[PDB]
Amino acid sequence: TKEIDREREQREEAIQNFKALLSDMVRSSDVSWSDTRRTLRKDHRWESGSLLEREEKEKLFNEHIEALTKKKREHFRQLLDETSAITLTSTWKEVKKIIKEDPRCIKFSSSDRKKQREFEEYIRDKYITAKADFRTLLKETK
Amino acid sequence: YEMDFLADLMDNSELIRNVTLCGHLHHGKTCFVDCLIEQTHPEIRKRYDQDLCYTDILFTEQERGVGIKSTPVTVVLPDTKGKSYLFNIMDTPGHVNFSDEVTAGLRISDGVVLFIDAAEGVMLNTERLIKHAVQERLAVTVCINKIDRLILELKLPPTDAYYKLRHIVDEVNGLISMYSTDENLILSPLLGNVCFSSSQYSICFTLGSFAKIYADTFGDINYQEFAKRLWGDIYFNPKTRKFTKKAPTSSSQRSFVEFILEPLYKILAQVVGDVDTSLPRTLDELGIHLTKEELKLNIRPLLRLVCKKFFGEFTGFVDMCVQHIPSPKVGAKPKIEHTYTGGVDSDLGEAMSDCDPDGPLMCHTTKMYSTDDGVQFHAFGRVLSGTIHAGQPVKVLGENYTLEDEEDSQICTVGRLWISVARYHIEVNRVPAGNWVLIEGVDQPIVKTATITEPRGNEEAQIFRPLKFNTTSVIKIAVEPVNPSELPKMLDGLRKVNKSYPSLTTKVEESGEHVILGTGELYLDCVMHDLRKMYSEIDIKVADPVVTFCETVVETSSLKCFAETPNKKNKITMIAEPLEKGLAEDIENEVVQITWNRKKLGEFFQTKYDWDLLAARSIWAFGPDATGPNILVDDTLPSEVDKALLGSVKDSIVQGFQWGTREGPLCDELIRNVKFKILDAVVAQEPLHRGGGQIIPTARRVVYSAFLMATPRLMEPYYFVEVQAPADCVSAVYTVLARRRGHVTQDAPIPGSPLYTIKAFIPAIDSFGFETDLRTHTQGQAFSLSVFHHWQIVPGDPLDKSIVIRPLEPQPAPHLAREFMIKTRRRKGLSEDVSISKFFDDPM
Amino acid sequence: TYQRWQFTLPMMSTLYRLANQLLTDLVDDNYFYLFDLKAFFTSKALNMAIPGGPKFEPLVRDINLQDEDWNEFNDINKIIIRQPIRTEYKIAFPYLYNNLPHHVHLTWYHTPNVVFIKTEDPDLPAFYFDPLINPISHRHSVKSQEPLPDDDEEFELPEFVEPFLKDTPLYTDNTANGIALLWAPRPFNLRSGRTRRALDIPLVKNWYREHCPAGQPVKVRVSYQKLLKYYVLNALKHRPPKAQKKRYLFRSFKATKFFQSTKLDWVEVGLQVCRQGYNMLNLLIHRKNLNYLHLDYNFNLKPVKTLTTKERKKSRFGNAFHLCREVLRLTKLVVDSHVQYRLGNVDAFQLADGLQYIFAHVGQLTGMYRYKYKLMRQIRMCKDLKHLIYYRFNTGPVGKGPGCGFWAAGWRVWLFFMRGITPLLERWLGNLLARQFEGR
Amino acid sequence: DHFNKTILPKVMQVKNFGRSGRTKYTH
Amino acid sequence: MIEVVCNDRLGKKVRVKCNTDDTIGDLKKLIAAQTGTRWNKIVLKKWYTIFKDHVSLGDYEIHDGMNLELYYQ
Amino acid sequence: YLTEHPDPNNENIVGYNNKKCWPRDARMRLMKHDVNLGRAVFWDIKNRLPRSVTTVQWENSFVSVYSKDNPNLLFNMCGFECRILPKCRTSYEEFTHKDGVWNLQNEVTKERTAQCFLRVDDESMQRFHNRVRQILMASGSTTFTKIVNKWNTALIGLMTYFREAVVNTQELLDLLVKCENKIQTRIKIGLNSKMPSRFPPVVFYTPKELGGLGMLSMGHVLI
RNA sequence: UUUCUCUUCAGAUCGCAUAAAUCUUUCGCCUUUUACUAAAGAUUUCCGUGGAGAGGAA
Ligand SMILES: O=P(O)(O)O[C@H]1[C@H](OP(=O)(O)O)[C@H](OP(=O)(O)O)[C@H](OP(=O)(O)O)[C@@H](OP(=O)(O)O)[C@H]1OP(=O)(O)O
Ligand SMILES: Nc1nc2c(ncn2[C@@H]2O[C@H](COP(=O)(O)OP(=O)(O)OP(=O)(O)O)[C@@H](O)[C@H]2O)c(=O)[nH]1
Ligand SMILES: [Mg+2]
Repeated sequence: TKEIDREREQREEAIQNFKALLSDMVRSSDVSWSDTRRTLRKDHRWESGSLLEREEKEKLFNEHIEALTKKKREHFRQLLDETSAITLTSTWKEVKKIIKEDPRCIKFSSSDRKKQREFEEYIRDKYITAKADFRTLLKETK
Repeated sequence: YEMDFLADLMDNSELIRNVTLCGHLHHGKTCFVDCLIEQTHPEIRKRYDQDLCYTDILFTEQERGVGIKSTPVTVVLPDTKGKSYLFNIMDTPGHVNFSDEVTAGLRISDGVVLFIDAAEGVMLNTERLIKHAVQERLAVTVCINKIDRLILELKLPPTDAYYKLRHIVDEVNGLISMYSTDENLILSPLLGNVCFSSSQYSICFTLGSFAKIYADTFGDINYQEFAKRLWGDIYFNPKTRKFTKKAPTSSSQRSFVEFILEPLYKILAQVVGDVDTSLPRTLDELGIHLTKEELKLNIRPLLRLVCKKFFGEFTGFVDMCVQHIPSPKVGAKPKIEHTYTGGVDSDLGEAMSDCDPDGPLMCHTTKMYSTDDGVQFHAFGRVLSGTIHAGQPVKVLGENYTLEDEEDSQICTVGRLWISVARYHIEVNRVPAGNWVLIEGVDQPIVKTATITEPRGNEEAQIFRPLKFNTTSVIKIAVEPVNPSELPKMLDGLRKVNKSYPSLTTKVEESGEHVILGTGELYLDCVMHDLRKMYSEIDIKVADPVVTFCETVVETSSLKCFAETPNKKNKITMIAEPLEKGLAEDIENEVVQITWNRKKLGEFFQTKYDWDLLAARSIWAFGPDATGPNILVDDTLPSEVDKALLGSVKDSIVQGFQWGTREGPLCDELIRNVKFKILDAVVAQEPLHRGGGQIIPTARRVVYSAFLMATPRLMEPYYFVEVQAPADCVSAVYTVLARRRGHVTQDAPIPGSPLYTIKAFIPAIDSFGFETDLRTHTQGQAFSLSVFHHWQIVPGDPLDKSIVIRPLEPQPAPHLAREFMIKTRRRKGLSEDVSISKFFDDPM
Repeated sequence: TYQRWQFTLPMMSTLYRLANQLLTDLVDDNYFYLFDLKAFFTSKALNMAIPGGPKFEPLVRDINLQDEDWNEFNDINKIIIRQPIRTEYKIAFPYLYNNLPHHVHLTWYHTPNVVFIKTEDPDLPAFYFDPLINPISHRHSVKSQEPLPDDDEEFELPEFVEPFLKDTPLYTDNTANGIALLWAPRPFNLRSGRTRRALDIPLVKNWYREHCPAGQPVKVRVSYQKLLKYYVLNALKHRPPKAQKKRYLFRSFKATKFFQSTKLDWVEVGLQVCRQGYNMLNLLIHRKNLNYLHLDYNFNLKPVKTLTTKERKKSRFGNAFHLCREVLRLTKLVVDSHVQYRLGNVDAFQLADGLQYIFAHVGQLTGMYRYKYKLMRQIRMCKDLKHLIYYRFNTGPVGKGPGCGFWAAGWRVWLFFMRGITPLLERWLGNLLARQFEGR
Repeated sequence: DHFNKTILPKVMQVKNFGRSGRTKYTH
Repeated sequence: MIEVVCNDRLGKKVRVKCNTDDTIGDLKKLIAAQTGTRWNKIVLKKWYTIFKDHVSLGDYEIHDGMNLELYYQ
Repeated sequence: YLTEHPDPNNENIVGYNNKKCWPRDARMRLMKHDVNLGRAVFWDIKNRLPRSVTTVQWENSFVSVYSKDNPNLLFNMCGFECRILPKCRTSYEEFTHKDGVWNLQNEVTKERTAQCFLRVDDESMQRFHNRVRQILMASGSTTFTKIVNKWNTALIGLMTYFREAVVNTQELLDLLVKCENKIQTRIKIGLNSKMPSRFPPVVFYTPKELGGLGMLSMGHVLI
């Protein structure tokens, strides 16, 4: 039971190998589980995780793709944090030129509508933080 | 034993045999030699409660138990019945790093002895040691110590014990047959190559001595007729009165089982149990008549006394050490053929081929030994040829010495000679060949290796090859002083300790750090103890450990690294790619050397590497120092045309590659699994501009541009932890290995005793106290041992400037590679912002 | 005089299976794992506390920490921190990790796991293959179904000698107990020892150095910590004594006519000593002409009529009367407890329970604090020894009730105490008797 | 003991100029 | 709840924890339980202000620390 | 500097004026770069003036370097010590035992820049030690009103000079409590040599307007 | 063969554990001291112990 737990509950080498094939053989979140599997079936390391089921493998691939997308979104947020023109009334399509040099905005996703949505989300987060700071200051305003 | 008789027997003949023991974690060695010293030196009596060492003259081994200092001893052992012989036994420790030390010190002995536990059996150190000894082409004489630990501790029957011994011998012979095809030494269960020992109880004998005992008390002719069938598969036939090797009766056991083990267990049960009742009734039949005061002892010393009176003076092991462990007159040929740099075709080769004390002198110091005064340490060495005398000067030499390089030489007068006993020392005025002498006065010019020739007349003398270890030391530690105004004393102690422990090697990087390289944790511990306590009395600070990594190419290079010379007359292009891992391990294992014909290397590549015909025929050169896995290649359409001019500037290119592989841009460490193929190489007809000034560094730049621009990846070492422990400790070991980047390789219930041997890897980054962590949770039942013999690539790709381990977290991400990169470049002082890919790209 | 003995084999096996309750049947000499002596000395000198409890104060070197903030030798950037280096690693082999060691000892490295076949009962044979380990070899490569070649010389190789041990007792006698005697380290490994004193044998020393607690509260843990502290501090101050020229008391008294030997029962001698002490103190107080005080035979000095004119300044002893009173109170209390035992007390285990409570009371009830405050060391020792027993005694059915316990350690400690402090009271009486009988 | 003995600055066993003892069952 | 110091300058500095609205008979029981003398024999005074075995504790209004010169009957 | 006064044996970080303001993440990062910068700057300034007129002694001076390796930055003015570090440039742990944090806003940008964590210097501490020791040695006849007045003067010397730092120095508060207890010694022991148990502070904290002392206290005198 | 006397030599964990005191240093205290706290070194005292004459009962 201890061995089967260290393998499957922790296959633990196979789970690490699945995560490693998702991290090394794949780097962009644009690829899904099915397409990435159909592409990487030719590889020799893909068969190393044969002990694991296809469902767990697809789930790990989806988790890795989501984590990569989250890292790209965090990088785009860090690039927008350095944007000097970014303010409350900052434009999405107008500021897209500023996010052209920053690869985190272009390499994250080729969806311009998604870029505008991310700009709106950053605007909302900045507004929430500003309102929080204003409430904190008013709490200490005599 | 009279010292005059020792001197007479020394310069008597080649009857004096040379031996070096071999064992692992107290499996039969220092207690055995304590029994030997008690047999030879009767006034040196052993204690009653505590065990007597007679091999740890120093204090660290006494306080830890694990011996460190190999203490060789020479004894007048009249163990051959009706004869006498001289034995030069080199005691040996058992720890893995100290096992590499012993393997470096095993060059001297013409043969090898093994002490395997009767219960534990085979371990990892022996698993490496058999291969090492077979690689050195030395004799083998198996012996089995701690036999009382089988009959008393386990309380087994005879038949199970004999089957256990059968399995031990079968495993040993299988390992040897896997090592090589030595049919002469292999298959040795009964020929004389099997000794028995109970060192704690002095129960030690062999088949020949057993038959001699029966022939002496009441018996027949010697073991040549009787001991040839005491081995199993042949029972006794009292009807026919002979050994029925054919279909025997039902109620019958092997002659070993009923002649040896039967009375053995009989006297054990009569001494342990019924010590008041069945003692005299069993001892007056066959044993001694010890006084009533002798029977007033505890069970253990009384049992040892009775075992010593039974095996009266241990006349069993000289009968085999002379049998198969050859004399030095015989072993001079292969030992010199394997050690000496040149071949036997040299005049010195055939000269020292015989142990002529009057001839060309070829001494060889291996282990450096200190004295009561730390400022002067002696040196022990095997005298292969010649005869050394008190005050005779000798031409000490170094490993870097050569027939053309006369720089590593320095004369020195041999001050005072001694004999190695490890408790006393016998002064000597004259030493014949086949001898071990404690040299004085030569302490200064000695290096990790040492060779000696005559100061005049011994010209045209080559040297012995630098010894290997079979265990690459990967640990890296810094040792800087407490007060910085103590540097020279610390460095003097460091040099003295380096000369003491040959396995390590001093170093000072570009960052001005005092670095040490050890094989294990306990190795560095004992080293630093002997440093701070013996070689240097200065308070010194110590940092944490770190493993010496190497670089590797994950895939083929993207673009051709065009590193052009500064003279605008040389355009070198080298495309690098990896190769098979087993081929690199064989190149490192001395499988496929470089000194071979073109057809030989071609067949080796077409069969082993499975390379192409023109691919293998176009072999360029070897790796750094002709020992590391760095494949150079040069093949192209114009490469087949203008290879002559480039061949003129190929020596500098190979030298630059060998010097660049020694320190790469990844982490300022070695490189492995690199196949540098030179495609574009402009060679000018004018050697002035095409000279060395634009050969070495341009090639280095091309090599680094290919190694950095071809998907690099580090290579961290993996140990091999063999933890013999019960099942609960097995689950605990699984938990710890899972918590420290482990990988369960093999785990099984090792028979003989309840010890589930867990064989699994541990990385050195997470190996900081594997034994300590295993013994902390397992309640002291999992004394494992590690050995670094497997390098693997970390899964990181430290080229992207996105991951940064700012806080003091242990890099849980797969950016652990970049974490170690930043840490290593900060520890080495080089530019931590490693971004030379664009700088060393060399656009053209 | 009952000097050394010479015990037999089964006489020790019977005593061993009796004492199996108070003994450690985990003989390996490896389960300590640097919870031993040398590791404790290293933990002290290194100034790091092992989690076993002994957290001492540092050595003469009072350097706490923060020798330097950020050197190039101790920079956090240039370190590959893959795992931590705890205090256990620093205690194992300190000369590597410990920066600037001093006065440090090392610890053994015992890999030989002591294997043993602990059978069930003495009905099995001696050398029985316990189905515990593994198959023997599971071998199948051996192929010798046909006869061997050594046949002609075999017939020419007779056995002209009697057998090896055919006239032996089948190697199956009362010997497995003899084998078990070996692994009994101190008591039974010695077959003929030397006459040892009663109190020298603690009977509890082997408990608080085996990692007893497995979820016990802070009380038992601090108790074992204090016990190990006393143990190690005793191990330190141990130099070989060779002096005093063999000066003995109660050996020359009998030579004079101020002493006579006799064989009188123990309770009688105790009551005699108590009455003599009370008589001595009463004659002392009477020589001082204080006719308004009374000890009451429990050695609780009682007033009479509120002496407060100039008398309360006349009865301010403070030093020795207080201490002699406390000591004789303890002695007379123990003696009267055993007198009630002989005089029809509870007479059961209630006696030993009472003795345990009496040592608790000597910890707290008996008023010896004022004359000497160093008592609190041994009183914390006794209070820790208390919970050392109940969590070994009150385990299983007995879970809450008052475990009567034993005085194997309490009485031992108080014996050592009185043995060490006899000369102080000798000196104080030599100083005081001259002031009340000679002058000033 | 009516007080909390936690709001105190660091600790207060006894300021009676007699704090020979040193213990609070931390270990 | 109250802590009282049944004190004396003759090797008896006793600390009894008395109840708030309790009598003195129980206080004498505690003083005997901690002092080692018969119950009915104990006497408590403060300059001849002999406290009796029926007058309550809060009647005199003793509070935490009020020491009492101990004497025996 | 190395041309004039080299240190090849690494004997350049031997004698260095370092502060005890938590030298684990706040002392000067004693690297080979910043140490040599500080020493050479000190010598360069010393080279300006003549050694006969005056010369800054290194045993009395104190350098404070700052680079990518030394984020801490120490000050020691005439009063209390100080250490500044940024708020958006990889700040330190920012313990803040008390509520002392100086949000140094940018003059032009108006954004939080740094936090100048303060701490009472050892000089004022030793001055307070000497004051308490002199008051304790002022016995024999001194009326208690004068003693309370002198202590109030001492405390309003310590307090009201630095306030943000008096709370940040935990040692300072502990020593204030110890000194108040030491004054209570002989403030309660001057009458009867007993050192009693409870002795409420209301005998002191009643001002002189009603008759008492007026001991303006800071330590926790639990009533 | 067993014990009691006694001058005598002990570096054996003199005693498979473990008491105190004096002195000299270092902390915590501190209202004066004695009682104290926990670390190092040394000298003594007590419960003792080991190996060698001579002299006394069974
Ligand atoms: O009340 P607890 O905190 O649970 O501890 C008690 C208490 O000992 P401690 O107070 O020192 O821990 C008792 O001691 P006294 O109150 O009597 O002085 C003792 O009882 P004994 O005196 O008989 O040893 C024993 O209680 P018990 O007898 O039930 O074992 C013990 O532990 P427990 O109460 O937890 O059992
Ligand atoms: N007498 C005896 N002791 C054994 C035996 N096997 C293991 N031992 C243990 O090992 C002790 C002696 O160790 P040695 O065999 O002399 O070991 P060693 O040569 O010091 O080994 P390392 O220093 O570890 O290389 C004994 O006292 C036992 O504790 C055995 O067969 N007989
Ligand atoms: Mg050894």
